[PDB]
Amino acid sequence: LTEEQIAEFKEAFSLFDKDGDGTITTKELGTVMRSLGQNPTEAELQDMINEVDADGNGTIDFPEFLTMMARKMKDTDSEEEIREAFRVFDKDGNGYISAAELRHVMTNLGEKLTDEEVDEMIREADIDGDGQVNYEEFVQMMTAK
Ligand SMILES: [Ca+2]
Ligand SMILES: [Ca+2]
Ligand SMILES: [Ca+2]
Ligand SMILES: [Ca+2]
Repeated sequence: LTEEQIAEFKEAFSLFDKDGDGTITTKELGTVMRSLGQNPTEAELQDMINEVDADGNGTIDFPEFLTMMARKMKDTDSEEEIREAFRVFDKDGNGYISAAELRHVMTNLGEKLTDEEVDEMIREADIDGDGQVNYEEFVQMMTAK
């Protein structure tokens, strides 16, 4: 939204628009992606351009780049908030919330649950059935429908 945000987003855009013509080609995108230690396929590059290319003209302009960037920033903010909450649940940092971690967290907060109840909570959220709650499960359990 801000003139300041748009200047910052114009700054990011320029790194992609290697020749300064106001558009990003699949090539340019590739150059940038390689310079970041990535080797995307030609098909991956086209997909990424296709996903941003609102007008379908084959390249991405700054207006299209602003739309994409403003969404990516809302997504990232959201991922960083859910993630900081997952790190709090996951005491020993192994990437999984256990029944004992969940119980301890509710209890330090105040709300005491039994092992029975905590096990039910883990089972509800444990999509892949590994007895624990990974990040993807934790995000889904905040959503479900
Ligand atoms: Ca260009
Ligand atoms: Ca376009
Ligand atoms: Ca853990
Ligand atoms: Ca699981």
